[PDB]
Amino acid sequence: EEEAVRLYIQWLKEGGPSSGRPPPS
Repeated sequence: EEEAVRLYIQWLKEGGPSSGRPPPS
């Protein structure tokens, strides 16, 4: 897929949109 998406999901799971951090893309 993408290392960034992997990070992405990782992002959303660690703190998605307005739920934590700015997105991993």
